[PDB]
Amino acid sequence: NARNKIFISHAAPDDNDFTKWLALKLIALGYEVWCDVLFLDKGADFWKVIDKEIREGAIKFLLATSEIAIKRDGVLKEIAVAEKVKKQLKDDNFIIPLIIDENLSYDDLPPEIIRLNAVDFKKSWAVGLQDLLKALDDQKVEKNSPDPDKSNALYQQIFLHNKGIIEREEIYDSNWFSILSFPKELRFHDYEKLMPKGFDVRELTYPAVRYKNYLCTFAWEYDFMHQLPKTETYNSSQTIRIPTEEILSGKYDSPFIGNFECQRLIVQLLNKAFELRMKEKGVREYPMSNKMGYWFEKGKLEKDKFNKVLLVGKQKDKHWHFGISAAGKLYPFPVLMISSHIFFTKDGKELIESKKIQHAARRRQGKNWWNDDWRNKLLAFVKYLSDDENSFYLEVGSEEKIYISNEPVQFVGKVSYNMPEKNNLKDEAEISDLNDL
Amino acid sequence: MKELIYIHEPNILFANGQKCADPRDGLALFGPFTKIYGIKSGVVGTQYGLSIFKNYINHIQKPIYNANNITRPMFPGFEAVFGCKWDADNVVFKEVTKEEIEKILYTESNHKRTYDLVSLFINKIITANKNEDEKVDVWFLVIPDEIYQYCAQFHDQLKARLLEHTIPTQILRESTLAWRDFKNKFGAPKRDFSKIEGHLAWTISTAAFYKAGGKPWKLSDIRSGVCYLGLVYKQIEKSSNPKNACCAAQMFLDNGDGTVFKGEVGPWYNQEKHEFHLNPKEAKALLTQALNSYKEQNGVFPKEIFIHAKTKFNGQEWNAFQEVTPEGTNLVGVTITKTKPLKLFKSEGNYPIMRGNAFIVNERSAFLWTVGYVPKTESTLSMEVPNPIFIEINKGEADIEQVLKDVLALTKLNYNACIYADGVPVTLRFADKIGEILTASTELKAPPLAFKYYI
Repeated sequence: NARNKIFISHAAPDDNDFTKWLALKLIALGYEVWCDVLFLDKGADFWKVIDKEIREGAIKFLLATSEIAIKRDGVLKEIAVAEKVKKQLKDDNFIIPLIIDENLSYDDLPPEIIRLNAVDFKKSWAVGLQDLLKALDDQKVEKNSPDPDKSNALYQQIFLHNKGIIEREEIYDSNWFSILSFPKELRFHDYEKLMPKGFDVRELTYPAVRYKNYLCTFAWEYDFMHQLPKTETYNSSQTIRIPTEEILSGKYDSPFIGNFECQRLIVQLLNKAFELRMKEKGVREYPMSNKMGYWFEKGKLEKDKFNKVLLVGKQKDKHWHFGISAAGKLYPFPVLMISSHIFFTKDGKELIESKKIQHAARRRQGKNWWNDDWRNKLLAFVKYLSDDENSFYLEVGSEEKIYISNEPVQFVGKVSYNMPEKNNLKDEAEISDLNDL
Repeated sequence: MKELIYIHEPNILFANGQKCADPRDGLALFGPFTKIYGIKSGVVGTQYGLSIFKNYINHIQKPIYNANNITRPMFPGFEAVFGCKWDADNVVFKEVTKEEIEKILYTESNHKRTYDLVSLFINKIITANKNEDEKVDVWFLVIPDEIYQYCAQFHDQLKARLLEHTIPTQILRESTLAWRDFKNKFGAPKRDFSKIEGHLAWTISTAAFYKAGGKPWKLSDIRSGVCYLGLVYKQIEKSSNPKNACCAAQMFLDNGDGTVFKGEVGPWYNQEKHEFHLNPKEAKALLTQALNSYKEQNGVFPKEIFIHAKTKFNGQEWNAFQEVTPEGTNLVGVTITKTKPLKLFKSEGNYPIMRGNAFIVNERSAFLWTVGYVPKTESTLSMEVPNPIFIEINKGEADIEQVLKDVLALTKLNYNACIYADGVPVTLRFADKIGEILTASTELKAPPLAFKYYI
């Protein structure tokens, strides 16, 4: 009821930013302030409070003056009430227009406030502040000790009411796909003495890696006999066997080979197995520098869709295909880690040679796609990679296979955010494009 | 299930002890942590460029709104935000005549074009600095966007040849200040800053306020006596020994201003590992420089020192660094990578995972989402799925949660660009830039300078 809360009337959204700034600035000085922005629960009685306030608690009536806000009937309604009180208060300088519009013409001001003294913030907010502050002090307005603590409290509580985090569990999908089982034994073979010099281990049907004087694989002793006939004379006793579970647990260290060395070798075998399986799976290949990507041709899938998810489409005069690449990782958990790329083709079959065009189109198409697009496209591809309901397999041996689940490893968090009311993602993409330019 | 943890966003401190998480909001509401009396300007460009600068400076004195004022807050005004007048009246002007620029561009080799251009701007700034008593706080190089387009970059060589003389410098393009005046063949601006017009000013303003001796913000609740050092390596391309590589130390306290310590150009780059590794001698030299600078600034040796690196650490350089570390000083080696491919997708919504989420792999390694979705700005720092950075405690004993909190904390520090936050911590954010600055001129022996002379 005391006139200590300086009343600031303005257009709810048009003068919102200016008011919110001026309100908190004034508060920091210790000036008590009343405006609609400092308020959260405003319904259909707030005007009654606005009244009880303009008439009972207002040592001043500073009003943002703008063409848009001077056209608003509510603004004129507040003006009329403030005049009525100004006459009762005999303050005259009670109502203090704060002209904030460059193109505002003074004649458009209402005849009620056409002759009053107005602090100008059109030239600048800071310069208008000093003049506003000077007028307030000359009006001997009462102010408490400066408190930016109160302004900070008002800011976070009101300005960030529904812009924070919520303690709500969120389950996330990943690109890590769990590996359900491994072949029981990892076998090293002394094929060298029976292997032609200069032979390539990558050419081997099944995954096999050269290490020291040994060939490492999960395969049986007699599977490369087709490629290496001399292995028909190989002796099984020369083969060195390690239980793979002890390899995953890291409980096997031997003078023959270290745990880390054998784990890297298992990773290499896994990658080669995935490349071979993908070669078998009918997808096309994009030879990346470090890994190999796999993408669908146009018309290979049903309507270029799997699981009702578009994996092949058109961008301008280019055909984008969602491709994946895979790597292995034994720690922290045995997982195949699929990566997602977009590969472009002139017609859907011939990849565009220029890496620069590939990169530009990839960046643009990735800008277009949001969280769902990426997640659903990656899931669809692996769901298509499936050989049964729950997994697919990589052929490491004639009797030995590696089973990878087609559902990615999921991560649970204890915090989440609330979805925005307005989706401005396209504008954000355009703005980020300008940031690049 | 594979549980995650949330690292709460760290607040930054502003004027009057006010802690807020958004630099734009904090600067607009309370003002910078330390305020300067004013920003004396020096412009280094053509008359057209000078008019562009003056008009922009006069125009950012008046409120500039953003099309989206939730993702990017509007700029209240230079005087309204900072509290000092960046007037265009008190501005020294070095007028590069068009003839000088075109005559230099005539050169066939850009190496020379940039050098000759950088040389001209250096001379114009120095003569003005030394010969007169004009205490110009910041020298603004309003170079035509063309100069940047043609000129190995202008930024790095200019920053190095000013590093010689230790004077602050900010570079701007005519397009950046006056984008409306530059249009394509269709009557539209080459770059439409219409919806970010309020963002751009923010950036520029904060940059200027940093280079004129002001501290926009500083971290709020950092523990006492903690020093963050980020090694910066970059191989000299022209060196006969392909192992010759520059080194550098990036001392960051809670304040976030930063100090750069140059090191000796030596055979650090290992080609077969692709990892840079320095001998015990230079390790001891660099960490002695950092410790001595910290002691002379703060009066005591750090109680903890974290040497953030983009690669791994050997035993010898760590035992070297360890030899020059006082007992009380806990030397921690943290490797931060942005390569490991782990992507978390959200089950519902076109919006990605929140920033601050983290996967703790083990007691000494963890994934941290420094890129993500910010509820406050209702936007994302990257239009692509967030790629988490892998933080590993390579050497020394620490706590991984504290390391992740510190990494997020360091990321907030970014005066160069006003944004809720950045993806890389400041210790490694400008690692490549500072490296390029250093290899631009390695002969000059810089004393330990600050980022005000690097970024």
